[PDB]
This record gives sequence, structure tokens and C-alpha cells, in this order.
Amino acid sequence: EDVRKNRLKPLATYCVTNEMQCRENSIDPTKPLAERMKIENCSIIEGTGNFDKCVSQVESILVAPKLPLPANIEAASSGFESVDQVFRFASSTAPMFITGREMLASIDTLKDHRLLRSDFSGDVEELAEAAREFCSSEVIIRTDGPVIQLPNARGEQKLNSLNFDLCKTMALTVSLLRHMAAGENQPSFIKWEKSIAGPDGKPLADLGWQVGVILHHVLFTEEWGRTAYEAGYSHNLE
Amino acid sequence: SIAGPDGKPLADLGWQVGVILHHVLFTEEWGRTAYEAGYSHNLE
Amino acid sequence: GVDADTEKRINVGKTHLQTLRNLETRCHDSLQALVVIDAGSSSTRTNVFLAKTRSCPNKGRSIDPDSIQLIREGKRFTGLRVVLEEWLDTYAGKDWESRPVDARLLFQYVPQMHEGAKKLMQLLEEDTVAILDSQLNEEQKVQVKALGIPVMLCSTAGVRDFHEWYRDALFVLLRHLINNPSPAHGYKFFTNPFWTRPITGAEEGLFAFITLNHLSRRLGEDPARRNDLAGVVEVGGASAQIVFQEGTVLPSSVRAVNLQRERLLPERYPSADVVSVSFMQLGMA
Amino acid sequence: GVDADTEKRINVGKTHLQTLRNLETRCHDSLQALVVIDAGSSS
Amino acid sequence: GASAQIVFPLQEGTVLPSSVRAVNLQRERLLPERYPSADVVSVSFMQLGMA
Repeated sequence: EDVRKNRLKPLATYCVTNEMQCRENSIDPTKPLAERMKIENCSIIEGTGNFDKCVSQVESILVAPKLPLPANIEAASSGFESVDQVFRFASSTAPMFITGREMLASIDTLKDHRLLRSDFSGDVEELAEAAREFCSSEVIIRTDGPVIQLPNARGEQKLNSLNFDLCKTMALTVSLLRHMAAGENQPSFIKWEKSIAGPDGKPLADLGWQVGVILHHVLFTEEWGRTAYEAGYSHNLE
Repeated sequence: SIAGPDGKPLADLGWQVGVILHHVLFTEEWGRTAYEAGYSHNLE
Repeated sequence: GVDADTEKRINVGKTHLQTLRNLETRCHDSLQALVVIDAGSSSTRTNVFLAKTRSCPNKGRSIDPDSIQLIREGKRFTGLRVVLEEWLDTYAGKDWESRPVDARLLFQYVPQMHEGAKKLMQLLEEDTVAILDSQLNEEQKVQVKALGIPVMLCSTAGVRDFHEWYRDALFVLLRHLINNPSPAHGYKFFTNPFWTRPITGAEEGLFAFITLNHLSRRLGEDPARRNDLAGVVEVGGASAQIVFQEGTVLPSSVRAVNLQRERLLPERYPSADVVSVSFMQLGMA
Repeated sequence: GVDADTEKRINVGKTHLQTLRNLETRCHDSLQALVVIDAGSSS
Repeated sequence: GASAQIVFPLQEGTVLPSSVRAVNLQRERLLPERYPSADVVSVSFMQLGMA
């Protein structure tokens, strides 16, 4: 019930057309912080278990919203307001890599339950067929943690703080791949990776912004030599 | 010896100061050999 | 006999000078450590890296890009967002979130923000040294300490700007803590406003693109076709990024991000015009 | 009184950051030694 | 007649929100590097033009 532990806090804090765009997305800036993120006339959330309805909602709210958020144009950003407009005007045939802890887990969970084939092709309908069966699963209270019972005896797994919201990420993967296919140009291959292996067989470093930050300073031979070697640690010395 | 602004000479006459300056004055080359490479160059 | 003794003795003396003359002219390789502090909305953790430096005469010192390898990623400590939030609860009152509080009045509690940042920095220094002492051997430590360790503390998308002065001043204090480390360990940690700086979602996506192409051996000096680079779709905790045909007619409202012009890649590396987009609304939280 | 206490306390905190921001931007002077060995016919 | 323009030198060390961008004359190839660096608030409005 905490204000800091609330997931709507980064959206509530940030919220000419910016004031209008926030209000239409239910985040009224004029309203106080307490009722800004508090859902009006709601007390209980009940799971209906429908993947196709989840996909359409993720599409209408997150992926392709009719009234999107400002999405400002900085020195690093291109300028696109939403995902749907990116693959519509700027689609490329260049290979794609889908990263993210919750994103990778969405594909792995379907693979381990035999619903998704061992060969990771990246076909939207093959991914949607496997997720439709998994997300329509029953929940029963057990002696050693709650279990996710798959329909027509496909399998079972323990329910945790990272497994219940996994189906929303599965809908995000389906919706995002649907926009990639709809565009003029389609990528060479669609792959899911946690880390890229080097020439030795083992990865040198993990995926993220980490290596990019090093390189963008390191690659500039003259500037790196002046700050890291000419000045060095000897700079901050009295 | 030539006296400086304080009244006392900074260094004695000869080739000594000239050898220092002819390496020192070249800002880029001096920074590459004396600071970029430095003493850390001859290290196994 | 006497001829075999004389010819070998001369050869040993000749090869001795040849080896000595080579040491002066040839390039020397030295091991260097690189520290990157991953400061986020959830946690602030250290990342220790290793690289090979090439010391050539009249050319200077440069890091081999392919030699960059991560050794160990540190433990998850309290985020920078919480550090300032606790500073606002104690020195401005819990009402700060809704009730308007003057920023000028909080300028008197600056050394109190320094003490709060000191508490986190000492733990990050302790964790880094623990990795360096356990992962490096004795000969490696001689090269690592003598050169100096550059630190790159970056606060990613998720940490709020606060719209005042709090976050900007905290970074000035953080840099001072890094530039003044414990002399006990011997590891010369240092930084500057260029390395230690707050980063945005769009910037994070661009660095993630440079990382992916470097590890896949795609990003290099020799061009294959504009270099053949692979795109990335990273859906993180706070923000999601999409960074990725040829000479396409693009609208005026949207600009194609050139990594060379934006000072992210040098002129010697092939030109890369990419579509860089970041959305906070698609991030996990 | 309370106004003189608050205004001075803010000023000390403001001048603390001003000095810290200056150290990062301003140039630093360090003493260095240079050795020249005069090798001749006599000594 | 058609459109109104307002171009002026930017305040030294402004807030500069990510919604807007500062137009550098040297970076936009309008002025050479030998001339002093200048960042301006360059805006044009069709709705404010005389006609």
C-alpha cells in the first residue's frame, strides 16, 4: 500500500500537450499523489485467463496507444511517439536480438513445457499458439506453494512473484513481433540471447549499457590518453 | 649564469636546459612518452 | 674446439644486445582494470572489467577493444533514488511528496547528503576491492595498480530528476568520493564529469547497441558492405529500448541517429545511422 | 536570529558545492622532477 | 508575409528540457569552426505570418 513501492510512481511523478496526454492516460497532474495512482471505484482484481484479450489490451494501452505519451526528441532519441510508428516508417532488414530478463523467461517457460518447439524460429503465430494454452491455466492452493495447472494435462510449475505477470510479457512479445512483420522490411533473423559467446566459447561480458559506456570513451585514442593516462589519478593531488 | 625575476638564477649555462625544452615544448609528444607511456612502459 | 667456443660466446653476446634493442622499439602490453557502477531505480551495483593496454614509442597508450572482458558483477546495494528520498524525509519532512517544499532551504543540509553518499560509496569500494583481490593474481595487481582505475558511475533511466538541484549536487559529491579513495588497498580509483554522469533511456539503448555489436564481432574497423550491424530490443525494469534499410526517405519530425556525429564512435569506424527509440511506459515497472 | 542562522547555513552549504564543482573544472598544478646526466670526456 | 521567425542567442547554462533542442550554427554547417561557437533558439511559425 506504500507510495514508493507503487509501480505507477515513475509515471505519476513525471505527469504544451504534455498535461493533456497525461490526463487522457488516467494520470491527472492536478489531482494529489494519493488518488493520482489509486484506481477509482475498484477493490479486487480477478484473473479471467485469456491470451487473445490480453494481446489486444497490451496493443491498445502499451504498444500502439491512440493517445500516446509525449516521447520527447533529445540528442540520443529519434523522435517516434510509439512502437507502431517505428516499423511503419523506419523498418529495416537488419538482424534483431530480443533482450530482457522477463522477455527471455517468456520464451523459456513455453519451451520447457513442450508447447513451444526447441527450434527458436521467432514465428508470431507459433509463439501465440503456445502462449494461448499456457495463459489459460488454472490456479489451485497446494501444500508446498501455489501451482499453475496447465489445461489438458500439459504440466505444472510453482507460482511466484516473477511467474504471475509473465503472461503480460508474452502478450508484449506477440504484439511487438506483429508490428515487425507488418512493416515494409523484415529482419534477417529473430533471436533471443542473455549473453553473446566469444571465440573461446564463453562470453567476455554481460548484455546492457556497460560495455557501450567503456567503448565510447576507450575508442577515442587521443581523448582517452589525455584523461586516463596524461591526467590520470595524479590529477586529484594537492 | 643569468638571473631570473627573483634575483637568483634558476639554472646554470650549457646544453642542459636546451635538452629539457626540446622534448618538453612539444606538448603532444611529451604527453605520449612521459605521461601516456611513462614508467609503466618498462613493466612485465 | 676453440672455434666452436668463440663462435657461440659471440652469438650469446650478440643475441643479448638484439633482445635489449627490441625492448626499446617494440610495443609493451600491460593489464588495466575498468570499473562501471550500475546505478538504477532498484539497486546500485559495481562491475569490474579487464583490458590490455598497448604502450608504443611516440604513439602513447591505447586499450585493445577486443580485450575488454568482465571479471565479476558486484552485489545489489541500495539505489541512489532511496539515498536522496531518505535525505528528503529527515531534512524536509515526509510531506515532501505532496506538500510544496522550498529547495533553497534544503541547501543547508549539503554535508548531510555527503554523509549519506559516503555510506554507499564505502560499500561499493569494499565490493570492488574484494573482486580485484580474489580474481587477479600477484603479477596482474602490479600492472592494475600502477596504471590507475577509471570509474564510470552512471545513473540509468528510472532515477527521477527531482526538477530542482538534489540529483546534480549528489553526483558532484559522488565524484569527490571516488577521486578520494582509501590508500590501504592500493587501487587508484579516479573519475571526471565525463565518465561519472547521469544517463537517459535513449542513451542507454545506444550503449546497449554498441555492446551487442562488439560482442558479436560485428563492430570493427574493416567495413563489410556502412558496417553490417545487428539491432537490439531491450525491455528493462524502468524503460524499454528499440535500437537498429539503406538510404530510406525519413520524415522531418524524426531524426536518424548517427553515432559518429553524436560522439559515440570515431571517424575511423564505419558510419552507423540507427533508429534509436526509448519508452518508459514499456519498462517492466 | 532565525533568519541570520538560516541564511548563513545555506551559504556554507552553497559555497561547499561551488568549491567541489571548481576542483573538477579548474587545472591542477603538480611538481615533477627531471634528471639530466652530463656525460663528458672528463666526467 | 508567409511565416514569422524568432532567432536569438541562448542564456548561458539554461535548463534545456529534452522536449526542445538548441541550434548550433557551427554544427549545422552554417558557420566555419574559426568563428566563435554560437547556440541559438531558432523557431518559425506559419500561424504568425502576416498572410
